[PDB]
Amino acid sequence: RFASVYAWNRKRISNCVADYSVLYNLAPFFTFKCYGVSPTKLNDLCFTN
Amino acid sequence: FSRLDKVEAEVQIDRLITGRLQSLQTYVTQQLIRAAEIRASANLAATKM
Repeated sequence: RFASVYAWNRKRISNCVADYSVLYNLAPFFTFKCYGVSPTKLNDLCFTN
Repeated sequence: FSRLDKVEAEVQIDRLITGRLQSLQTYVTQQLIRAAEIRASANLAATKM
């Protein structure tokens, strides 16, 4: 179950490897929109937090 | 380049190419003006010699 929009959840993802490709193959989640990075680059970066 | 895609990254680079090339055009103009003032002094030094 998800949060109500005023009670919205927030979780630290840390000290792990993050893969977009395996999610997209899993995904009925048929949308995307990025704002400071290209979608085509998300698998090649690394992130602070 | 480690963050955007070629069809939208190039607008960020194009501003920087402009601004950096503009800064060289400032430097080369300022050097041409100072160099004319040093010449004016070299032709004076040559006249005193």
